[PDB]
Amino acid sequence: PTHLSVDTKFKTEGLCVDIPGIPKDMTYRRLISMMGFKMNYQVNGYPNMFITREEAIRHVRAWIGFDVEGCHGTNLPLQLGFSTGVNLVAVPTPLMYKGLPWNVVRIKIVQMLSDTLKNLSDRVVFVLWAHGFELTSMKYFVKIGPERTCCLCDRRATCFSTASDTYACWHHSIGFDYVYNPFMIDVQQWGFTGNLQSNHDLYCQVHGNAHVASCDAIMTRCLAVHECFVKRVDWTIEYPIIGDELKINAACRKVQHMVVKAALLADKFPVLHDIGNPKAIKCVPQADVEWKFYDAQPCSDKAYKIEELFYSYHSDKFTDGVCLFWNCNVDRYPANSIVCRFDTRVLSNLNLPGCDGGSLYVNKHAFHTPAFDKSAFVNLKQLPFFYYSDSPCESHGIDYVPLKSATCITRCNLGGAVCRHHANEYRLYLDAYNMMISAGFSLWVYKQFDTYNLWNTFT
Ligand SMILES: CS(=O)(=O)N1CCC(O)CC1
Ligand SMILES: [Zn+2]
Ligand SMILES: [Zn+2]
Ligand SMILES: [Zn+2]
Repeated sequence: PTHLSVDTKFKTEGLCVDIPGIPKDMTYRRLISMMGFKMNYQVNGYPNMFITREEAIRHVRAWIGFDVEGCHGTNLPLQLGFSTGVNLVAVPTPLMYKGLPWNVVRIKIVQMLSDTLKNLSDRVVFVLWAHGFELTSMKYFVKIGPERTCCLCDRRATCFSTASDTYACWHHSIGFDYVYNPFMIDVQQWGFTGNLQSNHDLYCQVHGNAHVASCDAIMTRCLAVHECFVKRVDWTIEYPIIGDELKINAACRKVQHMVVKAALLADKFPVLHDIGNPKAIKCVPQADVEWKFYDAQPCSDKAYKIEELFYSYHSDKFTDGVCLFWNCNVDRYPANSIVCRFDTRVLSNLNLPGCDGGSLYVNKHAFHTPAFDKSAFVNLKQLPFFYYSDSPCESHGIDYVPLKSATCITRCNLGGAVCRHHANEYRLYLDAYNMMISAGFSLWVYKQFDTYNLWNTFT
């Protein structure tokens, strides 16, 4: 049990308006054959064009919503819509392009998929709400065969060129005309009542319906993300390293220890309420403070209501000391808080578009995150950058230009001149901090927080 058997039954009711007379009894084997593809009894890594829900979840970075609408089918032009917002018109002779033959349309499809996916995944998974025309249009831009490698590198082949008779990955496919060995999943097979729009709109008010193929492609991928990452959550699935994952996670741990340690020194809170990950560890283990933990898993649907986290009867007095919400998404933070909140609007290879304004954050694990909302932070202010250190001024063991900065809160800077060690540590921390902010994380703190209160910790 690893791939989707070609002998699995495929429900054809969704296909019968575009394909009247379609047999009710149908397998993936017969559907693939009907789509114009011959699998030739091949044992070469590509057993089925269609994949399971579990395989699709493991390859969520490859998801591209795909829909085809009849503009007027060998006689009529087709509108091809992709969840990237692209609409192409193919003639058989929200970016909307005018009607062109398939030989040029297929060049555009390969360029669009390669640019969207080269930094995300080794493949493409066409996410469908299958009605017929999308499946029958695939022979015009898709080639299949044994699993292959790129002509210029070791990555698996995702494109084919008829001009050169060669294969390429998404990074080396310039000028390629066919999508090679794509994968696909029909959401309609999962068991839904009603059309695409009525199922999508139950969970999402951000994607409308301009009545074009890309709107359906977007709604389709959105509904699939809702089903696989919002109402169903699997934090055990591991995802490959495709970017700055390790550095971002290391920066997050450095910034957390820095900010919390300084808040405790500047305001001397007697108690800290750590609300979030049930597996959390004390980020400042040497601090004097009474550390109390409260379990809350990452919310994937809507942000937690502060009334449910704190009320309904713990120190009980969350108003005492300070509250630490490190990636714990709540509707409205209390005034006495230290907050790290992921901004879902951020553009990155780790952050994929999500459901209802939310985003799918994929860094080792997949975490659907509720929409970033500026009103959650009305009792707080933006945490300003600062570096604090009470370690001894000692080099030990990288060329130098003397550091001058009002935000290097150290004994050496208090005494007029930043030592080499604290300058090296300051620039390293500034790099980690910038990495974290640029990755989408935003930092917020109680209004009375003032770094001027840190200088008297040097007496
Ligand atoms: C995606 S998020 O909300 O920023 N968050 C951080 C990573 C994980 O440990 C919990 C969820
Ligand atoms: Zn390559
Ligand atoms: Zn949506
Ligand atoms: Zn120093």
